[PDB]
Amino acid sequence: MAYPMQLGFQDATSPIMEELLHFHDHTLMIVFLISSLVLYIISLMLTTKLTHTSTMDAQEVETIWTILPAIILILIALPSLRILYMMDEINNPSLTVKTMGHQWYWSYEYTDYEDLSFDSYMIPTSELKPGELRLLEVDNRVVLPMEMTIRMLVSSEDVLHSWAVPSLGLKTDAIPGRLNQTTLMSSRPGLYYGQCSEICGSNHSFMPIVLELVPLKYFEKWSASML
Amino acid sequence: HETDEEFDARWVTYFNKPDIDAWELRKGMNTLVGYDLVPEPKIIDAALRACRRLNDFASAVRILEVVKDKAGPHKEIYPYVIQELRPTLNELGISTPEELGLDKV
Amino acid sequence: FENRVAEKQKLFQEDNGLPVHLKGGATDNILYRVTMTLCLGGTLYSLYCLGWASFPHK
Amino acid sequence: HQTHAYHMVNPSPWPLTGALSALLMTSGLTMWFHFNSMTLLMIGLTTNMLTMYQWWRDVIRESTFQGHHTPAVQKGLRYGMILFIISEVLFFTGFFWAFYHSSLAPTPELGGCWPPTGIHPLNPLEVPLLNTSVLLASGVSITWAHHSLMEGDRKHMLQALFITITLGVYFTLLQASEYYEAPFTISDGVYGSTFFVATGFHGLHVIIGSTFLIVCFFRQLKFHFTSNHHFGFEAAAWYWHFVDVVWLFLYVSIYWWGS
Amino acid sequence: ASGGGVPTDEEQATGLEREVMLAARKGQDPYNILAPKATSGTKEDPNLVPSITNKRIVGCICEEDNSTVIWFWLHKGEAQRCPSCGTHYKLVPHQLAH
Amino acid sequence: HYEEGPGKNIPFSVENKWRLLAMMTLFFGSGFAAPFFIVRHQLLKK
Amino acid sequence: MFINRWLFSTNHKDIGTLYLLFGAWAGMVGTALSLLIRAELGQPGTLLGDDQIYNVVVTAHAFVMIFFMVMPIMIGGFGNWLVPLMIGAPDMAFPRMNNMSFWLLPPSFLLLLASSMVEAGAGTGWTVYPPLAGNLAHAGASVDLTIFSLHLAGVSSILGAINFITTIINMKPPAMSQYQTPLFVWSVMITAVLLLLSLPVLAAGITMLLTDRNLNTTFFDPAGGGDPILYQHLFWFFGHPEVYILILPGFGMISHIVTYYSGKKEPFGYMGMVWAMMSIGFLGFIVWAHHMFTVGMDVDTRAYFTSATMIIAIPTGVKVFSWLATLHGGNIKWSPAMMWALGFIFLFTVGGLTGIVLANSSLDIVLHDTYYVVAHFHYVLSMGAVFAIMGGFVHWFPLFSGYTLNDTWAKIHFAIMFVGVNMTFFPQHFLGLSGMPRRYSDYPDAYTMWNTISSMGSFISLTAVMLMVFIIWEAFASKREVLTVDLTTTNLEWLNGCPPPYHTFEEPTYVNLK
Amino acid sequence: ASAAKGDHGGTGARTWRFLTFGLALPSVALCTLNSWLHSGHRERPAFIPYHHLRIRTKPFSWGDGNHTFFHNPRVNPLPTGYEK
Ligand SMILES: CCCCCCCCCCCCCCCCCC(=O)OCC(COC(=O)CCCCCCCCCCCCCCCCC)OC(=O)CCCCCCCCCCCCCCCCC
Ligand code: HEA
Ligand code: HEA
Ligand SMILES: CCCCC/C=C\C/C=C\C/C=C\C/C=C\CCCC(=O)O[C@H](COC(=O)CCCCCCCCCCCCCCCCC)COP(=O)(O)OCCN
Ligand SMILES: CCCCC/C=C/C/C=C/CCCCCCCC(=O)O[C@H](COC(=O)CCCCCCCCCCCCCCC)COP(=O)(O)OCC[N+](C)(C)C
Ligand SMILES: CCCCCC/C=C/CCCCCCCCCC(=O)O[C@H](COC(=O)CCCCCCCCCCCCCCC)COP(=O)(O)OC[C@@H](O)CO
Ligand SMILES: CCCCCC/C=C/CCCCCCCCCC(=O)O[C@H](COC(=O)CCCCCCCCCCCCCCC)COP(=O)(O)OC[C@@H](O)CO
Ligand SMILES: CCCCCC/C=C\CCCCCCCCCC(=O)O[C@H](COC(=O)CCCCCCCCCCCCCCC)COP(=O)(O)OC[C@@H](O)CO
Ligand SMILES: CCCCCCCCCCO[C@@H]1O[C@H](CO)[C@@H](O[C@H]2O[C@H](CO)[C@@H](O)[C@H](O)[C@H]2O)[C@H](O)[C@H]1O
Ligand SMILES: CCCCCCCCCCO[C@@H]1O[C@H](CO)[C@@H](O[C@H]2O[C@H](CO)[C@@H](O)[C@H](O)[C@H]2O)[C@H](O)[C@H]1O
Ligand SMILES: C[C@H](CCC(=O)O)[C@H]1CC[C@H]2[C@@H]3[C@H](O)C[C@@H]4C[C@H](O)CC[C@]4(C)[C@H]3C[C@H](O)[C@]12C
Ligand SMILES: C[C@H](CCC(=O)O)[C@H]1CC[C@H]2[C@@H]3[C@H](O)C[C@@H]4C[C@H](O)CC[C@]4(C)[C@H]3C[C@H](O)[C@]12C
Ligand SMILES: C[C@H](CCC(=O)O)[C@H]1CC[C@H]2[C@@H]3[C@H](O)C[C@@H]4C[C@H](O)CC[C@]4(C)[C@H]3C[C@H](O)[C@]12C
Ligand code: CUA
Ligand SMILES: [Cu+2]
Ligand SMILES: [Mg+2]
Ligand code: NA
Ligand code: NA
Ligand SMILES: [Zn+2]
Repeated sequence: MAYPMQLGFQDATSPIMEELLHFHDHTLMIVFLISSLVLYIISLMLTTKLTHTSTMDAQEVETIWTILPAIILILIALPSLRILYMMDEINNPSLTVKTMGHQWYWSYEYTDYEDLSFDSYMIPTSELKPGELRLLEVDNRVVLPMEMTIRMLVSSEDVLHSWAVPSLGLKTDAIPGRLNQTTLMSSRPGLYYGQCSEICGSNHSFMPIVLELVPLKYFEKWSASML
Repeated sequence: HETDEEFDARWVTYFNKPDIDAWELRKGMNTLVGYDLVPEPKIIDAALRACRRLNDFASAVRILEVVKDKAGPHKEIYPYVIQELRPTLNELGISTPEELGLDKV
Repeated sequence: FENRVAEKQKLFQEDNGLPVHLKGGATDNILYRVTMTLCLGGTLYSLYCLGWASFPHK
Repeated sequence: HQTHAYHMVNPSPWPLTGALSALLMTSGLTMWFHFNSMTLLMIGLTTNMLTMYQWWRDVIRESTFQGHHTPAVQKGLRYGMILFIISEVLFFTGFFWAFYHSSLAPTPELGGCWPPTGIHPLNPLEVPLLNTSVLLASGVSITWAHHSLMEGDRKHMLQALFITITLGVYFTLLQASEYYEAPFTISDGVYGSTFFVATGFHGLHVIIGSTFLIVCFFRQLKFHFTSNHHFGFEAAAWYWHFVDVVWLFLYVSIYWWGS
Repeated sequence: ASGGGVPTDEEQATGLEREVMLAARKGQDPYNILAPKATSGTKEDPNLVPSITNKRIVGCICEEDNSTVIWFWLHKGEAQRCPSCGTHYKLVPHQLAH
Repeated sequence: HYEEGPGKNIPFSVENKWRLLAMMTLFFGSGFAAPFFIVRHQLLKK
Repeated sequence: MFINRWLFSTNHKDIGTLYLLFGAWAGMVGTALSLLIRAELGQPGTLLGDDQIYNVVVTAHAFVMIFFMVMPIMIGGFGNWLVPLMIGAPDMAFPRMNNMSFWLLPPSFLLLLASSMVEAGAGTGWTVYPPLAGNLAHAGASVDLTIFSLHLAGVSSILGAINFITTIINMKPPAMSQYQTPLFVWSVMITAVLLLLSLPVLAAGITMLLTDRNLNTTFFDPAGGGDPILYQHLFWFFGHPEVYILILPGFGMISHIVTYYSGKKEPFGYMGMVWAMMSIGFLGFIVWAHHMFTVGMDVDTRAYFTSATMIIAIPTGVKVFSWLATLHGGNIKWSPAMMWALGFIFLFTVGGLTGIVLANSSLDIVLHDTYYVVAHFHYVLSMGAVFAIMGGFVHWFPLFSGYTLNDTWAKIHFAIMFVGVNMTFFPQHFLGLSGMPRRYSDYPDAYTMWNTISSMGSFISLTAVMLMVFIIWEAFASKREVLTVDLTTTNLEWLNGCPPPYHTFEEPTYVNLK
Repeated sequence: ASAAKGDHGGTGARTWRFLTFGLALPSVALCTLNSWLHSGHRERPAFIPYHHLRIRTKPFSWGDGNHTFFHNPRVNPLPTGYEK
């Protein structure tokens, strides 16, 4: 989850989110350098009494400021696309979970073997147990096995929603009539939080996602206790 | 393009035209100060002498000001120019902007 | 039919200071007043309807 | 007094009455869809027709009767009409896009096929083919009208333009009968939606185009056009060829490929 | 197999359209439809700028394909020079009628 | 013809600066106030 | 006379003034909406109501700022005032149709205000996506009034585009080629081509939404075989060109301002600036799906749109460096307009660069629908489009009015605004990176500090807006009448005095061909 | 290209009238004949209340709300089937 005064991404919980952090670091360095160079050159143009106001020839210098940005774009696009394609890589999941958005809560279906389903509602601030998080807790968490490749299928039963978990690098829109797929893999146990990410009406702000990542044996015990 | 020598000569020739008129004097100085250079003393010399043929003392003073101005922070250009122009300044009776106090606010 | 364009050219070039939309004569003023009356009255009416629709009506 | 060739237009009320007519038609549609009343909409339609009538009347006054359409002014109006037709092409492009989007990827609600289960399309070799011959034929007859006008031939210009209008009306009546006879409706899913909204906007443009040709016909009867100066006729022919080309794309896309 | 009955411009054009048509027939350009051809632009051979009044704006394109146009008011009387490149212009006032 | 020149090419008067201040205040203030009153209307409805 | 002049106008300057007044009033509306947004978010919890009333405010804020403030000011106001003057033309090609482009906008705005007064408003986002915007989740007239509002605004801009293209191509002096027209005129022509091609597609899309809501069509409704994602494609096919429409006239004014206050007769690299604007306009049509990287498109499609979006940085960077090269060697005049333009160059660059971060579909998974996007587009809009507008307004106000502003007050105004916008939007990068969604009326507690700072920044900008109104009052109150303006030899629009006569170029300029 | 014929010796009104009467209107006459033959009412198909057809998310703004604008009783069933 985010923490007070945070500046950057939530800590990466999946290998792909780590890839994105390293890619963002690379790209932000370029953003800082270019923005700073422009600021510097502005100050450089503005701080001399020397003048040159006759016609200036532009051809030579425009090679520089077309080829250099073209190279920089390629040095961004190359790692960007590599990550894009590694996200799409065939992975062979061991478990499929569906989630359906609604106004305003999520439901989950685990139907690989048993027909398990349930709803998942935000805890109202007035019902929070002490130390629990305002607008983020849910009554029924998405219990999931850690260190395993999971297929999440996302759809909606009414308007658009979007199913997001920032520390895993996940955001998949929830569109009625459409079954969108993404892959989920947590390197660690714990609780991982997200929020509905497509404006869906009155309580868009108040239909969060909470994953609960536990060892496989514990996941299996949980599934079995749902029978 | 033209060398420094060719550029200087064309400008000396321009200002030395005997019947240069007031419009041409101004067009020449105003064009010249658009380049990335402080004009050579031989160019200034010819322009000051054009001022004299045009009985225009004030523009002679102005030309000295714009030479100083074009040097920006390079403070030893103007004293060198004035050093090189000193005979002409004397011959023609041109007072410098400093000598006229026009360098003070 | 016969070609009466010259008569209309004379009519519409007459130096009477009228703007082109009134230069046809009195029928133009009529048609204009009808048009503008319906537009302004309809607009007022549309404002009244907004007023109506802006509140719950039992 | 000017020494350029351009047209300084008299101050005019019609921009304002046209803008207000748009307010009345849209608030009118709102009142019709949601508050069960046609009153505002009827007012807006009336003021729209009055606005268009008086505005284009004035353009006729300014040009045929007052001489303000110099070659420069006419060149501007040529550009303006072409640009206007371009914007209309892109409008139709949006409805073709919707048509191909739905028909190339038919969803499970349809039966996962196209046409959808339960949809029985018109035969494109029947009235839709006749319609195609009608509009292609009118493109031939309007071209005859255009050459007759340029050659100074009043009688044959009128005959050819009358034939063109008659074919446009025939298309419109054929399409009205096909609408009534169609066994599917605008509410029959995305098949009905794309079919009636795309051909319906096309039908409206046929009516607009025919109306424009009819204006030209009566202006021709009144000797407004010269053999060299007749931009209202040129613009209505370009618009008519646009309507004919949109039909051909509809026919191949929705009626033929889409059946 | 044909016929007539369509007015020509010569018969029916009116107003400014007709003025432009008639002037074009005489090879005159009172309504500034054409770009004038420049002279050498020297003081002896200045560009001659017609005007219905006593001053008119001139735009001077100093070298071919310059994208920058230099604009100035040209006044009646002694020829003036383009501020950028010095080419001379002289106003020739005249009524519109030729 | 119409009036020309500074203060004459505008649909509002600048003849009196205090009358002008009132006009500009009603003009810009009405635009700035409207959303506050619309929000009030919606909160008051139900 | 008053009605003839101001309701029946056929004059490009008077219609430009009407557009500037309209857009200034719309700017007040849109500022108020922005303050309500930031008041809701200024402390954790709920201030006004739930997300519905909140997102009616968000939705209205965006439509007012884009359709009633930026486009009427840039294209309707500066375009109509300046374009005919800059090419020596006596008016626009269609001076009467020009007046209907203006008069369609008060009805358009009226329809938008009606949508927010009836039922519970259109709390849809300015994107108006179904099914939330459809007749089950937004039953009643609000969304339909919003659609009609856009129809009228669209017709206004399509006809204005036809007018500008025709005027610019057809009404230059006969000797002037297109490569001798000023960059602002280029920027308006290219903007007009983008409007001409993009607005009809939006009109098609929102008409289909209208018929899905009222005529039982199912273009966007899976129950009939329709697809909510088709609406998104049609909307963004217009909506990405739309942001270049929002900035291109600003690029053109920046070019003129930077040239003028550098003391130069011409911008650096003129043909390069024309190339860059035409390239941006063209590329602006083939990138729209970077607004849809999380909807579930195929990976190859995401790869294409990533790559094509980033290409635009190259012509845009040419313009940035060419503005810098225009400053180079200048005798710089530190006027208030110059300050706005210099702030534009830097702040637009920052926003453009975070645009390039977002172009990466992989990283955009995490950044989409967060405040990182909000930060990107308010740097290019609140500190790019608006800064160009303010710089153009301060620079040309003496031409339009005949009166000078107080430069010291205008510099104060710039300084306040500069602090306010950066305090408002810079912390929104942190909020986005750390995961705060868009279109939220309240946020988990961790996000409090930056939302607090951002809301405080929005009040500083309000103080600048109030000050602007006072500054305009003071100029009309004091009536310092313009005498002389420098650089008229390369700024034709000034050469008929301030304000220019009602009719200008009755006798056209003389330009020969040689 | 692909057809035949073969004028283009000089385009004019006479040629376009020749095309109008000799090719275009005969085409229309032939297609009118063809259409006049394959007319005649087909048997209507059994009603099946498919959920992707006869959509009603809001009543139509005319009539009883449940009839399309050019409703044909013979061939357009209501959501509940053909009328009497
Ligand atoms: C840029 C627009 C002008 C903005 C003006 C306001 C902002 C100041 C300029 C800002 C000073 C310039 C340097 C950026 C500072 C960002 C702080 C940071 O550590 O960034 C961290 C990252 C994420 O990084 C991490 O994973 C955290 C690891 C390190 C954390 C260490 C903890 C303590 C560090 C203390 C930093 C506190 C910062 C609080 C900052 C609170 C801000 C209100 O966040 C981000 O990406 C946010 C960036 C969004 C992309 C836009 C960059 C464009 C501006 C660059 C040119 C400025 C020129 C000077 C500026 C010239 C002005 C004329
Ligand atoms: C003026 C308005 C404007 C402009 C000009 C732009 C310009 C750009 N925008 Fe953006 N954008 C918006 C307004 C604008 N945008 C709006 C309103 C939205 C949100 C819509 C909504 O959802 O409501 C949005 C959303 C948006 C998104 C979707 C993000 C998401 O929803 O998840 C993306 C993604 O690619 C994007 C990218 C860009 C890029 C790459 C540019 C480029 O054109 C920027 C190019 C400029 C530069 C790169 C800087 C100058 C260059 C140099 C100094 C050269 C050197 C640089 C390099 C080598 C990189 N924009
Ligand atoms: C041009 C466009 C524009 C501009 C200028 C602004 C200006 C501002 N916007 Fe805007 N905003 C949008 C376009 C714009 N915004 C869009 C498209 C959205 C997304 C909508 C959606 O999600 O659907 C958005 C969303 C948005 C949000 C996110 C809401 C959410 O996700 O819940 C926020 C939150 O802080 C915000 C705040 C502000 C603030 C504080 C300003 C302030 O900086 C404003 C301060 C004042 C001014 C900049 C001056 C106003 C101008 C004038 C007075 C003109 C004067 C006239 C003359 C000189 C002639 N905006
Ligand atoms: C040649 C014959 C056809 C001629 C054209 C007929 C009318 C078309 C008019 C315009 C088309 C525009 C709106 C399209 C709406 C649908 C009309 C489609 C054409 C039509 O008429 O479709 C009919 C439905 O009409 C209906 O719903 C009701 C239609 C009446 C209400 C229309 C209200 C909507 C208006 C929206 C206008 C938006 C304009 C946007 C312009 C923006 C520009 C930038 C089909 O009849 P049916 O009974 O369902 O099936 C037949 C079964 N026997
Ligand atoms: C992410 C990407 C980042 C990219 C950053 C790129 C930075 C690029 C910077 C490099 C610029 C190098 C340009 C060099 C051109 C110099 C030509 C010249 O030097 O100027 C002259 C011609 O100028 C002329 O038309 C032209 C005169 C000089 C103007 C040349 C272009 C000016 C460029 C200004 C750039 C400002 C900053 C831009 C943004 C980085 C030739 O001068 P000479 O003394 O020989 O004779 C003249 C004097 N006599 C009289 C004594 C003969
Ligand atoms: C049952 C009935 C329903 C009717 C519904 C209403 C719809 C009908 C609108 C039909 C359009 C009629 C347009 C008539 C224009 C007449 C004015 C005209 O044609 O004006 C001509 C100029 O053209 C010009 O402005 C060119 C003007 C161009 C006009 C183009 C109009 C297209 C309008 C489409 C509008 C809706 C678009 C659809 C949106 C969904 C005048 O110049 P000339 O012809 O050279 O004459 C001069 C010579 O005489 C001199 O020798
Ligand atoms: C100017 C033109 C105006 C328009 C006139 C109408 C023209 C129509 C051309 C349509 C061609 C595409 C039709 C595709 C539809 C599928 C047909 C198909 O796929 O048919 C196959 C051959 O297709 C084929 O189109 C072969 C396709 C090529 C055939 C070309 C025939 C006409 C050629 C004219 C060329 C003129 C020159 C053009 C250049 C200017 C044959 O196999 P089936 O018939 O399946 O039989 C199997 C069953 O019996 C049992 O299971
Ligand atoms: C849901 C409903 C929403 C919309 C409601 C309707 C909104 C608008 C109400 C419109 C009423 C239109 C009234 C008639 C307008 C005639 C305009 C016209 O004809 O404009 C002409 C120029 O545009 C030209 O040619 C070429 C262009 C002609 C345009 C004709 C009008 C089209 C209006 C709608 C177009 C919509 C866009 C279509 C594509 C999506 C003439 O220009 P003027 O400046 O007048 O004169 C110049 C003089 O020299 C003439 O002698
Ligand atoms: C001068 C320029 C133009 C200005 C025109 C001003 C027009 C004012 C007419 C007012 O008449 C109203 O019409 C409503 C509709 O418009 C009626 O609602 C009625 O309309 C429906 C449809 O016919 C019925 O369903 C309802 O029973 C019924 O409330 C209502 O009774 C009546 O007060
Ligand atoms: C400023 C420019 C804005 C232009 C935008 C349009 C805004 C118009 C909003 C009007 O809002 C209404 O004001 C009434 C005020 O009279 C309120 O009535 C309320 O207040 C009344 C007066 O105190 C009571 O008598 C009523 O019972 C009570 O419902 C009503 O709820 C509210 O909808
Ligand atoms: C050829 C054309 C116009 C030149 C003129 O007639 O003045 C010029 C103007 C801008 C130029 C382009 C821009 O300067 C941007 C690019 C610069 C690179 O150095 C070459 C390709 C590049 C894409 C240029 C190609 C070409 O020289 C362009 C397109
Ligand atoms: C009246 C006019 C004669 C030319 C003239 O007025 O001098 C003639 C010439 C062409 C005639 C029209 C054309 O022949 C085309 C049409 C022929 C049909 O019989 C219907 C009337 C129709 C529309 C004719 C009406 C009328 O007899 C027209 C209009
Ligand atoms: C997004 C749009 C389809 C919208 C639709 O669903 O309605 C589609 C239609 C054609 C597509 C393009 C064409 O298939 C050609 C290219 C194919 C590549 O694999 C991706 C890029 C590529 C350029 C495609 C991008 C995108 O998927 C496009 C542009
Ligand atoms: Cu569900 Cu937002
Ligand atoms: Cu975009
Ligand atoms: Mg989204
Ligand atoms: Na013709
Ligand atoms: Na809040
Ligand atoms: Zn010159």
